[PDB]
Amino acid sequence: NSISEMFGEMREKYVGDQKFDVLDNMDWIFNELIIVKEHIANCCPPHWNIF
Amino acid sequence: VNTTSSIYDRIYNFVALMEHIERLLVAELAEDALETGCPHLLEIHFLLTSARDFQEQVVVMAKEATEDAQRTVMKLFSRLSGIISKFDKLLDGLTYDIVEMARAEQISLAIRLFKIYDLEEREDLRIEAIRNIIKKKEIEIEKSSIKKLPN
Amino acid sequence: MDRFQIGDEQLLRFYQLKTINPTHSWAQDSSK
Repeated sequence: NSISEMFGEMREKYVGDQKFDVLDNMDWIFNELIIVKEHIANCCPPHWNIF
Repeated sequence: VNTTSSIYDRIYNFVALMEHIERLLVAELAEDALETGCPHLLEIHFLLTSARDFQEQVVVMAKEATEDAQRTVMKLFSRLSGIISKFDKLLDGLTYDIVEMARAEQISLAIRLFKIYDLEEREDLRIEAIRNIIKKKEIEIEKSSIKKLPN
Repeated sequence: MDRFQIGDEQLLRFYQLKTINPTHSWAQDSSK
């Protein structure tokens, strides 16, 4: 969740690459955080990024 | 049952050599091939190989001057390729498992096996160190009802 | 060894909620 919240926080590119496109790639990593989250709860119930 | 010698010699020695082999085989990577390939086989093979080396990681903290001096010294060089070549092999396979689970699919069998190792040894580690913190809380329940009786 | 009977399946079977990688036998993580 800090690989999607360090990939997400890493996808800021703090400029913001037009002026505020940090949440474009960051929220894209939030969509990948929902997909990796629900995919990993489909994978692992006890731990490893349930939700 | 107080005669576990030869199992500790062939399993501390085989824990040295075979987890030196499992410093690459159970520490499998490059790149995924289903995340190790198969980190429920691979990274959790380094978990149980680190649970057999939890005799040298967690039951090194249980065998604290039990009967001899080389049970954790001559087996410590058998735990250099034994413990941190299995626990960090499960952490190269675990940081590369969740990092492999940070790989956009990631995947329907890569995060399945890899996350299955990272829930098996994760929650097993949680009840394990919860059994050691409940060995200081079952000892705080027990030995602090004996040493801290107060009598 | 360093399997370690069985890190391939049965020690990944401490949770093993992943059908089907399969890579781990059976079955669950909690039974309380």
